[PDB]
Amino acid sequence: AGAQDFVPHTADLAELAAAAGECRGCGLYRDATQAVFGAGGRSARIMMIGEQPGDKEDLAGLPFVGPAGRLLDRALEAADIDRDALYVTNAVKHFKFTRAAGGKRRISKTPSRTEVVACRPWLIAEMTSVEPDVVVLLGATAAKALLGNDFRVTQHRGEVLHVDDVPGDPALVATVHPSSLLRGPKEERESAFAGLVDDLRVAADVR
Ligand code: SF4
Repeated sequence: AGAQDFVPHTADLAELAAAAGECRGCGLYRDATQAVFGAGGRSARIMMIGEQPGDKEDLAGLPFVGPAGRLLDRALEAADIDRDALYVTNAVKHFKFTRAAGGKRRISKTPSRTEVVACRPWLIAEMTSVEPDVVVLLGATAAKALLGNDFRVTQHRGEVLHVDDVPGDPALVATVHPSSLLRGPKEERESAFAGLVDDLRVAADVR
């Protein structure tokens, strides 16, 4: 049952976000600072979904505000997509984390499939509210949330996907999460960035 009873009977994003602040649909609300709902408006043609709010997002109250979000901004701009026209969110809405002694940040921990499924009523509410033409799935957790737990992002780069149990039948494009592009050898980071731009352009060219 997960988050389902916490989701109000409205498509209004402000009302949904306020209700998500009270969600206890899995255990992640306990240690997180606050729920981080998606950001953007219901006229958005492109929805983008990451894994979870990270350390910076958990305190900003907004998605994609840390280093991964700044890299995503650079890729969006290169793809000539206006971020203000997107609806951006995450598969789960509370930050799951630990700390290491001497660390500079809280370290994100992978949501279990159980947590993803518990939080999915919020994602369905967002998709029903926004009616996107295309959904960009950033990373394995988000892609699996809609495409199935066995789905491999690495095996379907550049492909427009469609699955029948997604409400509205939007196009789906699964790509690497921007956090994966922050570190590594220079030429591999550069090739990976170009690939993210490519996938964003595929999504933007839908219809
Ligand atoms: S992660 Fe999702 S289901 Fe879990 S408590 Fe937070 S909003 Fe609710």
